[PDB]
Amino acid sequence: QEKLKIGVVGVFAIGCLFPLLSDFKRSYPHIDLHISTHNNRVDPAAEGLDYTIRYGGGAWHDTDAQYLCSALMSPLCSPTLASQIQTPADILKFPLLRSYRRDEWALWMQTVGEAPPSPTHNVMVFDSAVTMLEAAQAGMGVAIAPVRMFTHLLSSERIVQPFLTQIDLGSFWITRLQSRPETPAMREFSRWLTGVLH
Amino acid sequence: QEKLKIGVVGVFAIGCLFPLLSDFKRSYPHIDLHISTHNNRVDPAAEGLDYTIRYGGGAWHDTDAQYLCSALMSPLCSPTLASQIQTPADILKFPLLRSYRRDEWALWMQTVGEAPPSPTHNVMVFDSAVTMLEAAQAGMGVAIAPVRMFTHLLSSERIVQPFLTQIDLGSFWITRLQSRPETPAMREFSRWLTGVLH
Repeated sequence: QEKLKIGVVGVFAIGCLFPLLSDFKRSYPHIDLHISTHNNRVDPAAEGLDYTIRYGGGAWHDTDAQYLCSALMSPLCSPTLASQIQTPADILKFPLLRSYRRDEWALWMQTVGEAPPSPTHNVMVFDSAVTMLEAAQAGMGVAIAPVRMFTHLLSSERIVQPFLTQIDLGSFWITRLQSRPETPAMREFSRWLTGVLH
Repeated sequence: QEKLKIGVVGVFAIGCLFPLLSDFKRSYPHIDLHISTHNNRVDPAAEGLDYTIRYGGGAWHDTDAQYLCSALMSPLCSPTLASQIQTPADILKFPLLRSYRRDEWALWMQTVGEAPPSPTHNVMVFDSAVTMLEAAQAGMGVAIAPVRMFTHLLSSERIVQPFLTQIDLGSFWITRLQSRPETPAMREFSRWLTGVLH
């Protein structure tokens, strides 16, 4: 077996990669895949990773970065909250849930023609979109995250997307440190993943 | 308003703290609470936190640590997986899901009188118990995590605890850097939380 160690941002692992892993095993049985998750804030050298699947803009320095897929973001909330939401302004009836990035809600609101939320607005901050959406399901507030990573919650009707407008503040990328040697197994995994996504 | 900034381990935020936050607001309306989540691997100084709610043994150096509650761990899996699990050995029909700690499964199995899982066993590693349990619900494998933090999944029947045996590899603690000044709002929040838990 050829070892491959991969650190995957949690939202991507649950929303995309995990369901597809048996297909990787089908195509490449000879690969010993060591999967670990992170919250997008990761040090691949320290963790001894071969690849890192992450969210961002693709321009990490001294990194070989390959595009996986888009991660368009939109408001997401429980059906109970959604019942009280008709216009974008109605989102402000409730606390906002955001990631460590400070601009998500300002940008989305601006795109839909609203003013920025009051600097006084009740806001909760999440290291992980997976945790954010757990809070959202429980009606803790309105989340903003990559819609396609929560198809499972949308289809099962645990979360609703009240508005069509989406924003791009990053995509999903797979990255190798340029100081890290690219192996046969790495090339094969990269080929499989960018391939199965298309 | 008095500002209070708190970084909370995700599993505790979803499984315990979030449901209780309106009760804090009832008792202490004058507090401006800034909640953020982390994956238990956090630097409170860098993040400028007042308090950190975390999982561990209570003996962080140069930290004032206060015990919140126990976090006994047991195997957790989907009903479909559980249907194929009668004895602890049956867990090994499926991949194991673990945290960054390397000893959880060895310890639990040893406690129930089994041998350690093969060093060859399919294992997936999670920065966050919240993400682990999402994977577990989807039948990706059998998780091990703090049972009382997933009452929501147990009650709704999305996850099952097949065995009664639990282990203690850590509890939940609230910690302040000794170099960080203890404020009025901090004392009041600490008092409320240790209080509402009892």
